[PDB]
Amino acid sequence: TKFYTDAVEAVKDIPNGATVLVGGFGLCGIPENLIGALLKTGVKELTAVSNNAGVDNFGLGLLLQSKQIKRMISSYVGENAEFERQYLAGELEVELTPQGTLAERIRAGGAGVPAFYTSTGYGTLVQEGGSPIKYNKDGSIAIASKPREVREFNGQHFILEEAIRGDFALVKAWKADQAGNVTFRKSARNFNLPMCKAAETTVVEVEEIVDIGSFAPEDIHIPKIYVHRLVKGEKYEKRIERLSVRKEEDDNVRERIIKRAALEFEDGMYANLGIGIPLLASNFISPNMTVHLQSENGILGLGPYPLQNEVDADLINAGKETVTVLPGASYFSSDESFAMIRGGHVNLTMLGAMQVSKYGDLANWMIPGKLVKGMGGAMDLVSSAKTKVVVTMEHSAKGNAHKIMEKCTLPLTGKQCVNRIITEKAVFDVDRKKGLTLIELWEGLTVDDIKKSTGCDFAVSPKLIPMQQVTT
Amino acid sequence: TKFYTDAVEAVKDIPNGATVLVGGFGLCGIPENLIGALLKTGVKELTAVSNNAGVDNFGLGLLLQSKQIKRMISSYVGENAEFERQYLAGELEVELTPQGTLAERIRAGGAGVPAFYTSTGYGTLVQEGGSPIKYNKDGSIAIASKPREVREFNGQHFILEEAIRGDFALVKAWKADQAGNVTFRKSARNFNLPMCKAAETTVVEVEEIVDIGSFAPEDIHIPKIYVHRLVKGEKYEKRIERLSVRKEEDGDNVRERIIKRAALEFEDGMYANLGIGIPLLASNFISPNMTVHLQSENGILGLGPYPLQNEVDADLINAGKETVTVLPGASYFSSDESFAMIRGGHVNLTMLGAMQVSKYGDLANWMIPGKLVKGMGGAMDLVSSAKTKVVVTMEHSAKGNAHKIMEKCTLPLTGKQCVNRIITEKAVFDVDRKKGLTLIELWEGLTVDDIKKSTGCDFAVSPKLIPMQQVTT
Repeated sequence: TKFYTDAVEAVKDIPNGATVLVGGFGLCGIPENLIGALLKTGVKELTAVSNNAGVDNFGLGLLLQSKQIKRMISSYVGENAEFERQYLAGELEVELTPQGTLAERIRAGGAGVPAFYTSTGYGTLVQEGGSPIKYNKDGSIAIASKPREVREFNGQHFILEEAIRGDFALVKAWKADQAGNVTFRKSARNFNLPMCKAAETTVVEVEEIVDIGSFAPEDIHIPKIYVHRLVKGEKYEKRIERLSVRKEEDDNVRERIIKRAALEFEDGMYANLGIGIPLLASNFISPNMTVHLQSENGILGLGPYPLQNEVDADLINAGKETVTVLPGASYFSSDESFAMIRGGHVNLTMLGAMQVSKYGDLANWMIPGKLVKGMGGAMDLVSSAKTKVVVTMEHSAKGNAHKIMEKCTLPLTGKQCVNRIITEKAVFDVDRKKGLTLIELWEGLTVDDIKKSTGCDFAVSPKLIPMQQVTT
Repeated sequence: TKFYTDAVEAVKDIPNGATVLVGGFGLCGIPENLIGALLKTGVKELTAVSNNAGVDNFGLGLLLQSKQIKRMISSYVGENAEFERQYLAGELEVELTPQGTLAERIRAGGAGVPAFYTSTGYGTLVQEGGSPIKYNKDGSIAIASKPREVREFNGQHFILEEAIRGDFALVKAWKADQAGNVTFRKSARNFNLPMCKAAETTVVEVEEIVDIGSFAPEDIHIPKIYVHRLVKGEKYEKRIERLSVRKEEDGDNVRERIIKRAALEFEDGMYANLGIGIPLLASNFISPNMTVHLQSENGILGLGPYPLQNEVDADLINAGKETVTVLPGASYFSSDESFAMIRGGHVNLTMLGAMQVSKYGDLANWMIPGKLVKGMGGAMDLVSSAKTKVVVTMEHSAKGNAHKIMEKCTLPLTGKQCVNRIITEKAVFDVDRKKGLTLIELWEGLTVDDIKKSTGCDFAVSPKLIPMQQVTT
């Protein structure tokens, strides 16, 4: 490992048009010093593979303000006006890539694997092609993503994804011993670890340089062999995107859904809760019951929002909110996180949606010409059969428009992957083959009421009960 | 995580004919209590995917003595007489699998990846099929391995390997907190970590159960979510296969020459992987003012010298299964990581022995039909990346001056066009995938003609040919 004193000196040779890997989830664990060094360097036309676009005024956003980037390969690009700005206006090429696939591809880039099969994205724009890579001053598409090959294994369909590896990697880490061994703190690991292995030249910036022997050999997250260039960051502003604190002393259609979704929790289960209703549902989990919450950005065992003195920029949930962690929790890289999810190790995946098909098709990541912020990890989260996925959403849309239907209108997140639907009016069990059946009806409504608020037809369970709730 | 008091109670429901993953490298980090439980259970006709066959009287060997296994999926099956007797007799089916692909396949099994591409094995029996899975008395092949699909990416050839995942996994670990979080000690990790994620039901036996909060969250090796059943081992005999100690006060001629010349391949700050024998002995001559980092396939970076009497530890051994030491700033990692590292070409130099080397770099060092069938270990992965310089160290010729270097190898290949340099006691050849060999060093006393009649292929003579170098200093 070659040590540097100056960040610029370390990235000084990145060529224009180079493919650069940039670690960090949101603003957590981002290489702010190395990114600042690229501003001075002025290198341009970069194809930056990064999970997110940071924020307007910080993180990868800075390189966007300076127009130093031509290609973005990310999973979620929200909360960045200058970005979606450049994206929509056709000033930037973007390859919306499912988070899980992004992590695996990068790992493949460093493990000698040119390509691999994954079910994430099948039956989606990712697999079929047509995803907008570059617009041209119009909703019209200048450059559309291309189809991924499809092959089936053991009766399921998978698509071929090729390894990603850059010329350089800008990873952020916590500590480094004088030999070059690197470790990461809390959820700041995410993409930094895998990216540290998939680039010709790896550049790591650490908060502290400790001497050899400080780390237990079994506990080195990234062995020195992967750290080509190291430098201690000069300035760390611990920028926090969303501050969510709680005090130690704490509508209707939504209250109903939340209280019903809360009943999906079982003792000892592992669940991944999407932003909003599903996450709020966890608040009603019986204190005598214990559920383990997994966070896509690399966490297992997330707790409540932090108290004033618990806020830590290195610990946030998938929604970019400052979080806490319960005892016996654990941290892991993004490739790990998605190996876990993709492998169906999570018991329950609850998330919102805009439309659900009769047989389980899901749509919750894109509204053509109005919502193109990326799919995040949604496509991976519903990619396995060994994982029960239930969507929590209002029964019908603005003006009583069907949300549940024969076929979705909006681009899919995945085919036949929803197992259960929970609205404020009903609860449907959904099956890939026989369709959806009603198993719970809200007190006051009738099968007819549901009949005229559901785009398609459905069976009625002979054991149909009034929809349940749980304030206790 | 469900905790058990009895090992038997934990593996009680493994069905006959089940596919069971069994952790451990050699006798390091093997689940001896769970294996003992299967002896009592008596479950039979198992397909055991394990890196090795342990030894005759211990490890997976025990399950072989009791004939409880019908299929072995391993990378190296040596040091087990009962094993080969069964294999040669045709009573045991074996799928010799390259160590690196064995690790990747298992990880794929737990990460939702049905299949992936790797260059390990291309141009080999693994890729073209024909590897002996099951013999019949007379010595022929009853069941031969089948070909892996070939596809090229960015100008290189790769083969398709499918994920491996069992019904059960018997992994050995160091500690577990009361929540179920597991950690591994030294090189005892190897296959235990990845296997703990690729089975319907995972059973982990630990040396000790600590309470929650004992582990730093970012340092938990296997999160509780993967540990289905946990039990504390009742008996651990820290069995050591090969004791190698050194005293704090310390080959022939043709062997000394090669070693002293191979020692000159070391450069300051490089990362190297040294095969057993000459390449490893060469490391002994590394200038003390020079620092080289030694990689160990079983999951180690920064190997040191053999341990002193009070340093011997069954959890720390090299690829050759010898008890080893570790230098400061060293690190430990799983077998899948170890091979991601190797396969990704992160190691600078790979030195290993060989039986035959082709004119363009083909290598043969894992199988002699009907005389040496112990598996390729990690040899096929170690020479699979273009980025890693691979040099073979071997005696120039065989008995009766039979050629070792030639146009095409006779013995089954370890890899095609992968050797970059050959070092014998007579010469040093630089080898190129296209332009063949190039003599660059000649030993004092021999002539190009001498080399001409001890080499089976043409070779160019470098205009800067120097007398072969040595280094006692």
